[PDB]
Amino acid sequence: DCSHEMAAGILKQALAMGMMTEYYHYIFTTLDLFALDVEPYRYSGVNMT
Amino acid sequence: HVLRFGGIFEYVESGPMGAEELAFRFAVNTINRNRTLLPNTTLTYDTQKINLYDSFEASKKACDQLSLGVAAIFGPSHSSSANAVQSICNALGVPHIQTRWKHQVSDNKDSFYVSLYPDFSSLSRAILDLVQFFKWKTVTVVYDDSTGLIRLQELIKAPSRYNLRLKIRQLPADTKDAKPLLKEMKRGKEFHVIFDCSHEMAAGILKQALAMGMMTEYYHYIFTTLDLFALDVEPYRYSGVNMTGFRILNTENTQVSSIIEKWSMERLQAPPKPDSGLLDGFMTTDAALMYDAVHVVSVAVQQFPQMTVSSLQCNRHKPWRFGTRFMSLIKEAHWEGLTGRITFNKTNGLRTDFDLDVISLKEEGLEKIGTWDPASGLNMTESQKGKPA
Amino acid sequence: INLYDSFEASKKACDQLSLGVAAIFGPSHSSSANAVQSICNALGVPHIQTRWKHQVSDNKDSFYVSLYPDFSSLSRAILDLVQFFKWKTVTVVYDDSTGLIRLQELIKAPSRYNLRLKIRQLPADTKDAKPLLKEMKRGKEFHVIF
Ligand SMILES: *[C@@H]1O[C@H](CO)[C@@H](O[C@@H]2O[C@H](CO)[C@@H](OC3O[C@H](CO[C@H]4O[C@H](CO)[C@@H](O)[C@H](O)[C@@H]4O)[C@@H](O)[C@H](O[C@H]4O[C@H](CO)[C@@H](O)[C@H](O)[C@@H]4O)[C@@H]3O)[C@H](O)[C@H]2NC(C)=O)[C@H](O)[C@H]1NC(C)=O
Ligand SMILES: *[C@@H]1O[C@H](CO)[C@@H](O)[C@H](O)[C@H]1NC(C)=O
Ligand SMILES: *[C@@H]1O[C@H](CO)[C@@H](O)[C@H](O)[C@H]1NC(C)=O
Ligand SMILES: *[C@@H]1O[C@H](CO)[C@@H](O)[C@H](O)[C@H]1NC(C)=O
Repeated sequence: DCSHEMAAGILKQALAMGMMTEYYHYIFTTLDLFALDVEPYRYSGVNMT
Repeated sequence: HVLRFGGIFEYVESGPMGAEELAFRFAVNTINRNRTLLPNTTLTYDTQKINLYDSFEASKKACDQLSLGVAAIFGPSHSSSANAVQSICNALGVPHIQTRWKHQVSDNKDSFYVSLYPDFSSLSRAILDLVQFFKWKTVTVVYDDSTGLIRLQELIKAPSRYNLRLKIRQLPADTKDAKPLLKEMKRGKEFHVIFDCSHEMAAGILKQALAMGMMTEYYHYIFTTLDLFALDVEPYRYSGVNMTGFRILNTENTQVSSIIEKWSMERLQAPPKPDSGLLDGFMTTDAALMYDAVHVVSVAVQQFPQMTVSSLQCNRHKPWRFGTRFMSLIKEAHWEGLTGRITFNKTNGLRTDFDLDVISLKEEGLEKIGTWDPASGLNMTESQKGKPA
Repeated sequence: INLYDSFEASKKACDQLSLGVAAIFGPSHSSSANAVQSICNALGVPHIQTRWKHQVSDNKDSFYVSLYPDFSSLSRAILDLVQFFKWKTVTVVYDDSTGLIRLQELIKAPSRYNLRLKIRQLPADTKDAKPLLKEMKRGKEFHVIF
């Protein structure tokens, strides 16, 4: 539950921390998830909703 | 006195001078100063630039340099041009130095060449020792070029003498097409992968693996290249990936770091690349091998006081008058340079005895954990801390 | 020419091209074949090869043809034979290291199908097949690809 800018920063940190794989899930309460750049995450198999 | 060295380098056809050319010129300059070796003879150098991956142009430039007359020829990187230059040098008796590995053919009877690259039988035995230390069972070897299958002969033959199972996969011709290969690798649940490619291909593979989610704490990578410490591990430090590799550049010494810092100015003259993921200001091991090659040639020709360079013609097979005593002096040389101690093996000019630093990726960064030797085997100091006595 | 001399083969090729020929039928070696192929590609003369040689992928010569069957298709034929015979644990004995180039597809086939490879190399002496056959006998292996 944060803004989309904080969501982008958190997703970059989670990619760096190795928590972005098929074994995880992420639900974002923000309404600007379509504004995110999901290009460096879509092949990792994460489940972003 | 004067002394001329022949140098053939595949050039960029662009702005900056390529790798090992700056190393050769810098090393020739730094041997002339600090007058401890060769106190009465200076070194001149001749440099020819040839096309990429052509052998006839290399043959013509080698014939031109022998028409000028040189004491030795520092050959190119590609294997075919190295074979042509080695055939010319072994015919005319001029000693030949190789700084890159090439495919050694068994029935070739040449004896006027040496190579300072570490031989991949010893490197494959070191990799096998590391695999046996890590208690693996199923290893996936991913190779880039087909000649790497020659470079991993002992690793391929090692399932005959152990219980190790081996799956071998080839990278595609396209660099960025590693996504279906990594998808097939994670679909088959392979987590112990040995990558055999260059450092730039290793960086591209690591970027693809981070994009494919392959880089967790569950995986493990072993890189056969010796330039693992020149990679950028900043986006992979906190992910817990067990990366392991070998380093030959003895950076613990003050002298090696000082020479690296001197070379870093001319390295910083060359521009870096932003998306390559390589740290600038680092010596490529090819450049350090060229540096150590001209220093071991220098300490070999220290012993010779009768260095008379004679012009030779390629239209006749008249051998050079001094080359046997030279080739004995290079093959009986004991010099320590940037790559540790250089000791040429007998019966072949290739190099078998060296010292390697087994490095691995900790959370702080790339850290040396082990030491490997052909006779001593594997030290692995963090496994040696338990000393019940 | 002599045994595996690239410079001598290059000198004979220059002599024959000074005499002038329509095409050059190359030797059965590898490195001298590469040197003759580079000479023929530089001077624009066709070069016909008979024995297989290892081809570098980055080479861009266009003045040579090869008449030995390419070992990619041969390796695919051996995989078709093995898949027809329905084997599980096979043992490849190779003599020269370049034969490992010749069996790329068969080596890569355990990544695709269910197979096991035991890969062994003949020693440097041609009469020393007895310890390798002893290791074959102790391994209890009964599908050997030579
Ligand atoms: C100069 O170059 C030549 C040519 O390469 C060198 O000869 C080779 O030297 C290697 C290292 O000394 C030898 O390597 C090993 O093989 C040992 C056992 O092989 C034995 O059995 C076979 C039959 O299966 C015989 O043919 C052999 O002669 C030998 O009796 C093995 O114990 C060695 O072990 C190291 O690695 C294993 C893991 O792989 C570890 O468990 C060990 O602790 C060691 O760390 C090597 O594997 C090789 O046999 C020699 N011959 C050939 C033809 O390659 C020569 O030594 C060089 N000169 C130098 C370095 O001074
Ligand atoms: C995540 O999404 C994928 C869609 O490809 C789906 O198959 C899977 O069941 C989802 N859940 C988990 C826990 O992976
Ligand atoms: C990876 O390295 C860490 C270092 O603390 C080690 O504890 C861990 O066991 C290693 N993982 C594997 C799979 O080797
Ligand atoms: C391993 O290295 C330590 C120091 O790093 C040394 O004291 C020890 O003798 C070495 N052992 C072997 C077998 O080389």
